[PDB]
Amino acid sequence: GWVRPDLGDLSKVTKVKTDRPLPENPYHSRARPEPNPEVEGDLKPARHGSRLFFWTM
Amino acid sequence: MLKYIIPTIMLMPLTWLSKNNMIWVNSTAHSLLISFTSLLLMNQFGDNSLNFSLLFFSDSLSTPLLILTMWLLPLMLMASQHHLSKENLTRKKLFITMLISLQLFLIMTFTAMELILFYILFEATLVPTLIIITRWGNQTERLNAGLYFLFYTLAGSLPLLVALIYIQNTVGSLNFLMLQYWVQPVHNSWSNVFMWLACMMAFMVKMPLYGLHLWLPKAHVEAPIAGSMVLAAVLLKLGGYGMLRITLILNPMTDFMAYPFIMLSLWGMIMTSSICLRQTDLKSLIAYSSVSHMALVIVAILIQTPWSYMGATALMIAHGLTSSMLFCLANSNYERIHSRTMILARGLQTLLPLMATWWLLASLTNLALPPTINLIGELFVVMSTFSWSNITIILMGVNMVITALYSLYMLIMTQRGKYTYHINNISPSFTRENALMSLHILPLLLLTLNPKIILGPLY
Repeated sequence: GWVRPDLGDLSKVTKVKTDRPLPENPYHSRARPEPNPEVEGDLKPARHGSRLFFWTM
Repeated sequence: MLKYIIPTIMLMPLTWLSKNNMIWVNSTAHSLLISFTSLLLMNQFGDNSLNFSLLFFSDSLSTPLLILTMWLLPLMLMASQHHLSKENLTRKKLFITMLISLQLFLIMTFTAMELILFYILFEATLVPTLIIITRWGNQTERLNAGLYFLFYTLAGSLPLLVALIYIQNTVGSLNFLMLQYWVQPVHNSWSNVFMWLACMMAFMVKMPLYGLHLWLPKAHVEAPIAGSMVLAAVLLKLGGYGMLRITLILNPMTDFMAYPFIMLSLWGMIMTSSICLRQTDLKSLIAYSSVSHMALVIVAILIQTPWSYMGATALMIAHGLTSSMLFCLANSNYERIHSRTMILARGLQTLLPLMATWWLLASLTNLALPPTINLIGELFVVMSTFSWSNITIILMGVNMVITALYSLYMLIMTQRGKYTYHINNISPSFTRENALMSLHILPLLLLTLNPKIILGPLY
C-alpha cells in the first residue's frame, strides 16, 4: 500500500510533535552586559550658552 | 563700553563717505568728540570697579589708559596729514582706517574682563601696527623692522596663550573679577616657574624689558610719525597693563622670580640712559629714553606695593604724553630737513623761537621736573623701591642725573649753538605743528592740578 509522494511533497515544511522540552539556552550564552543608563528628560537651553571662553551666547 | 566702540567704528564710514578734501577735517573733529565723551569713564568708586557687562569693565587702571588712547587718535591724525599729502585718496583713507581700527582694538583691550578676550585683542593690535610701519614707513629697513616687531611679540605671546588656556582649565575661568576671588597661591615647582614665565615674558617684550628691547629702536627709526606716537604712547603700555593684571595670580612665586628682571631693569635703565648720551639719530635717542623710563615701570610692577603701583600708573600716563610729544617735535624738524641726525641742524632756537619753547617744556617733563606727573610717578617708584632695598637709591639717583644730562643735551644740540649755515629751508612753524605740540603738553601739565585721576586703583 505504499504510494510514491508527488512532486513537491518531500520538500514541504512539516510540524512534529515531541515530548522533548524546548531548549532554553541552546547557545550556552552568558548574561548580556547591562545597557548604558538611558537618558530621558526635557531639553532645556544650554546654561549661559556655549560657555566658550568669553562668549555670552 | 558700546557707547565708545560703536562711535569709534562709525569713524570708518565717516572717513570713507566724506568729501574728497574733508577726510582730515571730519575724522579729526569727530574723534575729538569721542575723546570728549571718554571722560564719563571717570565714574570710579572707592571699592567697586565700573563693571558694565559680562564682557567689558573699567577701573582706575584702564580708565586713564582709555582716555589717553582716545585722545591720541586726533593727535595722530594732525601729525600724519602733512607727510601723506601726495598719497592718493584711497590710500589716505586706508591709513586713517588702520588708525581707527587700532583705537577699536585698544579700547577693547583695556576693558576686557576675560583674559583670553584680552589676549586676542592684545594680539590684534599687531596687524594694523605692522601694516602702518611696513606700508607707510619711508626707508628700506621698514620691512625688517616689521619682522622684528612681529616675531619678538609672537615669541612671547604664543606661550602666554598656552598658559592662559591652562589657567582656565585648572581654575575654571579667566574673568578677572572671578580671579580676584578664586585666586590660589602658586607653589614652588618647575612647572610653575615656566607658567610664571609664560604669563610674563609676552608683556616684558612689550614694555620692553632690557635685553628684549632691541626691536623698539628699529621700529621707531622706521615707522611714520603716527606709528611712533601710538607705539610710544599706548602700545608699550599694553605690556605694563597686562603685567599689572596678571601678577594677581602669580603670588607668591613673584617674590623670587622677579629678581632677574629687577636686576635687568635696574641695571638696564642706567645703560640705556648712558646710551642716550651717544646716540646720533634723534628718533633712536627717544626710543632708548623710553626703554629707560619703562624700566622703572617693570620694577614698580614687580615689587608689588601700593606706592609702586600708583607710581607705575602715573609713569605710564606721563611717559605716553611726553614721548609722543618728543617724537612729534623730532618729526617737525624731519619734515623740514628730511634727516633724523641730531647734529645736522643746530641752533634752531634762533630760527624757530616758539618751537624751541615746546622743546624746553618737553625736555623738562622728560627729566621729571617737580611737580609734573612725570616726577610724581618717578618719585613714587623711587620711594617704594627704597623700602624694597635701601641700596636701590644709588641706582635711581644715578639714573636721574644721567636722564637730565641727555634730556638737556638733546635740547642744547638741536636748539642752541650756531645754526647750520647751509640749511636755508627752515620755514616758520605752522599752526598745525604748534597746536599739535600744545595738545600734548597742556593736558600733561593740567594733570598736575589733579593727579589722583592717574594714580590707578591703589589710590
